[PDB]
Amino acid sequence: DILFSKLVTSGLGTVDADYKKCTKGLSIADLACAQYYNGIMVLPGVADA
Amino acid sequence: EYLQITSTPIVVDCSTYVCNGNVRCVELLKQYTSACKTIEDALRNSAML
Amino acid sequence: TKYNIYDVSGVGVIRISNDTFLNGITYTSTSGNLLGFKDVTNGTIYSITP
Amino acid sequence: IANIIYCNSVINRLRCDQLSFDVPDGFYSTSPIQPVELPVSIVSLPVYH
Ligand SMILES: *[C@@H]1O[C@H](CO)[C@@H](O)[C@H](O)[C@H]1NC(C)=O
Ligand SMILES: *[C@@H]1O[C@H](CO)[C@@H](O)[C@H](O)[C@H]1NC(C)=O
Repeated sequence: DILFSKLVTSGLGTVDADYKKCTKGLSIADLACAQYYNGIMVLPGVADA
Repeated sequence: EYLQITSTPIVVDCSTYVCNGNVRCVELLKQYTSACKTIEDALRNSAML
Repeated sequence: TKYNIYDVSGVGVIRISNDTFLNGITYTSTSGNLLGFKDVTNGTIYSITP
Repeated sequence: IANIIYCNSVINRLRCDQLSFDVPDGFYSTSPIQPVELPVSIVSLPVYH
């Protein structure tokens, strides 16, 4: 957890999007949902925690 | 010692990225028969492997 | 629906957000596509989805 | 002409888009068809006109 928090959080990096929330429109799309509208789909990490 | 073992796989839908969902655009895209198929196959196979 | 919102043309779906942004009237993503807009007469903010 | 397939079903449309009679196992991207009765929505600021 130190090596996963002490280093810069990848909020602007490759984080998969909650596709179930991106099409609801209940809030303006974040960086993850905005990329989904352009066909870019970041798949879930194979290294499951 | 630190060794990288994985990289977040990314897949892109060729039709949505270039045509932005425009119906007339996707008909023109079909002329580039090998363009979308080559890009999508390269990304999908790397993610599966 | 086809929309022309504040000199921006596109096709999408418009809904009502519980976002309360205070600045501006149009919100765009990095690609330039319109993500939402604000009605000046009432202050409600709407979202846009393909 | 030796054999043909009609691009009518879900699996056949994927084959026609992939330009192959055999589809390797995996995950394939796709997009639903767009409606045609699209209304017009206009928003514009009131100014000296
Ligand atoms: C907006 O609505 C969403 C979904 O109900 C909720 O998760 C979020 O906390 C709400 N935020 C505000 C500002 O009410
Ligand atoms: C105006 O804003 C109020 C805020 O409570 C909301 O109830 C109402 O439906 C909005 N109406 C329009 C036409 O924007």
